[PDB]
Amino acid sequence: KFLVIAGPNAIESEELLLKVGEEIKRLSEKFKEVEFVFKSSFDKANRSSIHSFRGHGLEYGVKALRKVKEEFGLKITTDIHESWQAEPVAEVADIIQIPAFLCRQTDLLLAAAKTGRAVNVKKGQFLAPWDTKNVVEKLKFGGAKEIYLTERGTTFGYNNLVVDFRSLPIMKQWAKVIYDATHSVQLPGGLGDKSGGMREFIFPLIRAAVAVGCDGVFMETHPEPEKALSDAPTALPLSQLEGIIEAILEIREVASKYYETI
Amino acid sequence: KFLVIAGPNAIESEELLLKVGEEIKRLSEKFKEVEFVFKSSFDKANRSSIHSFRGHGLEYGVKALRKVKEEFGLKITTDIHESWQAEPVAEVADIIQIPAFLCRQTDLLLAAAKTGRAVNVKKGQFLAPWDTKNVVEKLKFGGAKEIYLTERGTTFGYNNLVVDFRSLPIMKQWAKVIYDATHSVQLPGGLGDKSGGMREFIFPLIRAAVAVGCDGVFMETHPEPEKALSDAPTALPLSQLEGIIEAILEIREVASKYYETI
Amino acid sequence: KFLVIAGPNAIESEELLLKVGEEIKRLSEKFKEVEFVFKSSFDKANRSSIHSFRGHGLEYGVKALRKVKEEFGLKITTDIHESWQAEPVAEVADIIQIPAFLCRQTDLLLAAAKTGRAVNVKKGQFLAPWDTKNVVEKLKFGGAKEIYLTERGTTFGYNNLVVDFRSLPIMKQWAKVIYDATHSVQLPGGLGDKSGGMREFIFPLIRAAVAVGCDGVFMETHPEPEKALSDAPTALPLSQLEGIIEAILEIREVASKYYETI
Amino acid sequence: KFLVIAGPNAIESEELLLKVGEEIKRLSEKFKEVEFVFKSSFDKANRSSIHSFRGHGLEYGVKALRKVKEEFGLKITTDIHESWQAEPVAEVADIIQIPAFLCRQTDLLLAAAKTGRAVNVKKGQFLAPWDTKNVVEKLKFGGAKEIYLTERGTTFGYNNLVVDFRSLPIMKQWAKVIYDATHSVQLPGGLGDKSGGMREFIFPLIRAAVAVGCDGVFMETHPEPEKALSDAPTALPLSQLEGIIEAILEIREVASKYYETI
Repeated sequence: KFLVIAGPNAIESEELLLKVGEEIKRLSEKFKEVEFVFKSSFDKANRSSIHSFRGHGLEYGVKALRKVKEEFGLKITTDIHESWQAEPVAEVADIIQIPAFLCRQTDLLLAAAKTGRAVNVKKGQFLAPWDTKNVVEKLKFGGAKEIYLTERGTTFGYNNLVVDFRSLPIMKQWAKVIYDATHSVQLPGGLGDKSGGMREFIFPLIRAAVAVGCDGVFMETHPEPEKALSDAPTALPLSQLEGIIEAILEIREVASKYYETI
Repeated sequence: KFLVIAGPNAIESEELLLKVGEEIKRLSEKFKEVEFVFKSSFDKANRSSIHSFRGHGLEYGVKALRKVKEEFGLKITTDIHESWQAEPVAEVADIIQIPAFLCRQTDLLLAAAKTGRAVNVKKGQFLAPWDTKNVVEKLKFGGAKEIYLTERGTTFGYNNLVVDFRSLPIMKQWAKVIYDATHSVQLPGGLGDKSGGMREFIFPLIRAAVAVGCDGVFMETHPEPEKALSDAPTALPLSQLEGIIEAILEIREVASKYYETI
Repeated sequence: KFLVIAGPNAIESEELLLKVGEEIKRLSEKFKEVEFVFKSSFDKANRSSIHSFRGHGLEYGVKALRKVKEEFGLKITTDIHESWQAEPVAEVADIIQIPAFLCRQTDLLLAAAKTGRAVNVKKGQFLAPWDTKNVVEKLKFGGAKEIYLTERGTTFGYNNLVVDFRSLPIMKQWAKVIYDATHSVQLPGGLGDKSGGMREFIFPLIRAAVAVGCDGVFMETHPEPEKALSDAPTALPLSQLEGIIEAILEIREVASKYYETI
Repeated sequence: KFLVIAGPNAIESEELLLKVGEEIKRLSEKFKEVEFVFKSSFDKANRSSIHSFRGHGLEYGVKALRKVKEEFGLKITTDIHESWQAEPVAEVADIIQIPAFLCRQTDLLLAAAKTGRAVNVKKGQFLAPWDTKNVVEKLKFGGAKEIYLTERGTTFGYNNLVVDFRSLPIMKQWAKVIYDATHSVQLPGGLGDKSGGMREFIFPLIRAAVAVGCDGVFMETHPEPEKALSDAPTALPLSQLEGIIEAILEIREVASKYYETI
């Protein structure tokens, strides 16, 4: 079934995770045909400014994710930044996510693929579609079986990303494909010491992703994006989450008939 | 009323135009909810090589297009390359097309608008979406009342183009928007003394366009794409047009309600 | 001898031309080992806005340029935008300049080549260095003997240009190469209905161009840059020309030894 | 005191570091006004293919490097990929190198800075010149005193990089700037399983860098580049290292009297 990865960008507090996990859970019950996964980073190890919010550490984070997984019975996914976090994080994460900038760090991929968990690699802003093939080969070598590749934009000039949708069918040749609807529209370092974004384009490109054909969508949400401690201009409101989900399912029903073979 | 602009890239002969027109006429009768416009260039004025096919002249081209209009009752569109061509072309063209490399040539835009005919400007590979606002302003200054802006890709590195679908909603603010499904996947000068392309991406990107939201699609076609005298690697088999059109209408039907208001 | 093409961007008035020509003449007398060419456009046919300054017509311009040539004995270059302008322009222009957006327009190149004059083609912002071979081929076919290709930046994301200095040795294989120091640092439609620019990068990049190896430098100048009716954010103050020319001659002198052959 | 960072791409064999360190030593004796620093990676932690050469371990590397430093009395630099490697590597490395893909990894930067050693950050292929200011701020916050920023190209379309020389004067505002002459001409994933490159542009782009103005150059060398275990198509022949160094010194001597003031 279609995959939908949602949740706040960062674990600002397990209280937030629970509030969001609540809505996701509800949606999990309304759309039984969709496989939901709660997502949230315990640490923003790559902020532009040393002064920006990062998180409360792996311990706190893993705990919060457990709470959500136990209280709502939802699958969990979070990203690791160094080889040593794979094993410990793999205790709660159903899917281990590999950060975009780190999509080529061999040891990080192997460590994630040794936990037996599923691994979702964010396609680097510097990588070409056909280049993700080796990324999958590394994971396969590392013992991974459930592998995902996530489209999240490509470097287009300075402080700007463009989504080359030709990547969806190209990467589908060797791995399940996910489209990152929130980071694809962000503007790297667009705010001096922060990365801005253009929310007005999140939904439109999501509709495009589904029409083209992907195995799932990735989208970060938050009660009040304006108050988000990370990626505020790209965080999608919780109240809009349901409507958008209904849209992708409808579009997916009509378009699936036309998706090309692998 | 969705617009479908289709036809052979160039006027290889009056015979080729009548063969493609017969099909477009069939399609116009089958899909009465779609507005069809037959397209074909009387001159490829911007070929990479001095040895490539250009055409049989304006007089011959205008005559061939009038035959199509008279015989099948179809609307006509063709592109101009120098100001003096606007008037004679207007005798038969319902829509005057302005080439991508020339989207900033003031006199050409003005001459086209002065004819009283609708004008469709191919957005230059060097132009940002917001830069098209001045393009529309020039046309209105020139007296144009019906104006279109066509997305046909942007320069991405050498010999490659990317389609930034954020441009559709942006350009929709000042004019009707068309998606050029054939040129958007072409590879500029990719074949040495000629250009290339990737036909496999044509359909999927078209699905993206209608899902995002546009007022029409531009698709070039040929009975035998392989033998086309220009843009061969991009011409769509004439028999595949029907299925494509059906798909766009189905996708547009479900996606239309999600179209964000400008 | 090294080529220095300089002058005010547009023929704002003959007073302006004469004031600039006076300094170029003085520079001509001081730097005998340099071939200076006075440049000025009789019409800005590609402005972003219908409201921007274009010029006072071809006739006024050819006369203003003839005045410069007669009063100062300087060679002349100016650009044409449509085929019919080549002949009248050739009456005074020693070098006919072909605009960047129009570098692929066969008829414009052929018309320029037909005059017997030298032809300088600005490399399109959408063109790859290797694709300029075909441009030279058209010109030669049309009878041109003295051919120049000018580097003026390539599209890099929106509203930005980057200079790929790899283009200098590549294009040198088939033509003499000129480095456009002013337009290479401009920012396409940066200030809305006008192009921006960063004058602080003009000199540094000119140094790079001569170190890599080229046959000349194209640089615009104005008595009061900020008051220029065209390309304001890029013209160099007249008083700065001397210092810059000295530097290029000195850098060239030491680097020429290392220029790669053929 | 111009800085020259040269050496083999990776620690392939002791005999390699010796044959190169020997030449680098001889050169350091010939050009006393230049500060040479021996460089070589003890591990290629981000190769495209899991089947490509990586190294012989951190131990074998730190050891082989100390051999170079003790035997030839040459400063050393190598890059780290994970936090923990900071402390151990710093016991031999005068300058800790931060990989291009990792220039945003806060903890990695903070770790190299705590060691007290000098830090050189390769600018990410996805980073804009002005984005480096936050990088320097992080390092200073971590205790770094001697900080370098290295230009190594920017993503330009797929499988290609371009060097935007405007970056040199831009990064010089907050740190010393180094120009990576070898990786800047490499073609990412250009050969599918491995990256490509165009060695013919190495020298010319080096001349540009010094003409523009930088504090040093980074050059990878090998006795027989074609036989290199990594970056074979970009490594510079060892025997050419001398001619190149002389050339940049001559160009620097003349161009330096024109460097702008930061």
